[PDB]
Amino acid sequence: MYGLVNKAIQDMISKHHGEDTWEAIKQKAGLEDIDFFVGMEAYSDDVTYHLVGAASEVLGKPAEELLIAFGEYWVTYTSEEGYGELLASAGDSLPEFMENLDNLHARVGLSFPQLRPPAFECQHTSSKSMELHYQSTRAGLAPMVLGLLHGLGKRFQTKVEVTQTAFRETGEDHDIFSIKYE
Amino acid sequence: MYGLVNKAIQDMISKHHGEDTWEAIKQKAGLEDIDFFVGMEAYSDDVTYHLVGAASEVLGKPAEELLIAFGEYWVTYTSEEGYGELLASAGDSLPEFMENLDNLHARVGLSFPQLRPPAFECQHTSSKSMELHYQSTRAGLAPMVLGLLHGLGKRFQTKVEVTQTAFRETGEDHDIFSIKYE
Ligand code: HEM
Ligand code: HEM
Repeated sequence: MYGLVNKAIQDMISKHHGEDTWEAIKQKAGLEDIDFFVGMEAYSDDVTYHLVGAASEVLGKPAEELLIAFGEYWVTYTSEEGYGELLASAGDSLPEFMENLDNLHARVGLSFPQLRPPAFECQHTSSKSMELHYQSTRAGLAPMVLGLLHGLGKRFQTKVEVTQTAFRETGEDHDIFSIKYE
Repeated sequence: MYGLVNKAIQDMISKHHGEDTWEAIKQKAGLEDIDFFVGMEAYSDDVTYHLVGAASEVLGKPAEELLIAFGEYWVTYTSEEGYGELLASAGDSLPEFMENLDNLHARVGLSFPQLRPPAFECQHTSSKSMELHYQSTRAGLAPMVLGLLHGLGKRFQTKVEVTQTAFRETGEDHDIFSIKYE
């Protein structure tokens, strides 16, 4: 993925557990060569998955748990490293936000013009709840979507209850979630 | 499950959408031959599954969204229908309360001779985080655990974020939840 993402992980790790750690992880994930990530340059997803795996081992935490925290972080990190106005333009409620998210990523993608955004379709089951459809060219990131989702809860002082009901990894067509919100 | 599980479902639906809706929902579950649920009486689990499945059709929500709801509602309903004090006795805080859960359901089991209760194990990540291990003889109730915890959050004036990191029905040994709390 574009190196913003890996910068993102490096800085979450760095803020939380120090630099020492980041570097072991960066070494473990087999990436010591690279001296910094280039925010607007593209990488092989490999780079991102190995980072996550290293992080797990060094930190002794489930990969899934790091994805979840990473999803939460990103929401704050984007609003702060040059995308806060774009974020805000995507709306000021969670449901509105989730409808604008493909357009959000579309705006982004005309700058990062090699972007492989995900797709998100909402089916509202009420004014407090929906089925969310997560469609992706990649595997493994559902847990990120949950962190992401709780992060947007914070941003909007909204309380979000989230549960996966369908699973790409098992060969189903895409990930689906049921979401209850304040 | 024991009848009060079912009275509680009935109660919720009825309070939230009236008795015609509820009647309808009963009929659809193929339980017209039942004028009332007997709280302290053991029913086949089918009754409960059927009722949820039937209530998904009639309200146009997924089961899983209802289970989240039911999970929330259970917490209030029990404090009002004869288990207020057993609840208090379980603790003044969420972590504490979950730690006590196997102990609470044991106490319930005195009274409920053939109870088949869940088993909850807590690993404490931090003063404000836990891994919840949820183990069960039954399938499909993880969404409820999620609702349950939100109700507990409400009870103890505590904001909570629950993320399920592992899933009994893709073949994993048991549901594991990552949790973060005030
Ligand atoms: C300022 C806000 C955002 C920016 C700049 C942004 C940008 C990006 C970028 C650059 C990627 C990597 C795609 C690639 O390299 O091909 C990505 C992936 C992703 N973004 Fe965002 N994004 C933002 C907000 C969000 C939000 C709020 C969500 C909420 C769910 C989200 C969900 C995702 C997901 C799930 C992926 C994974 C890629 C995949 O599934 O294929 N993004 N985003
Ligand atoms: C006064 C409080 C509570 C009472 C009296 C109670 C009682 C029961 C009863 C009677 C059942 C049905 C079991 C059976 O029929 O064999 C049950 C199931 C369950 N209870 Fe509780 N419970 C209480 C609080 C909680 C809380 C706070 C949770 C939080 C997560 C919880 C989680 C569960 C779960 C997950 C089941 C599902 C059954 C299964 O997985 O096999 N309970 N409980």
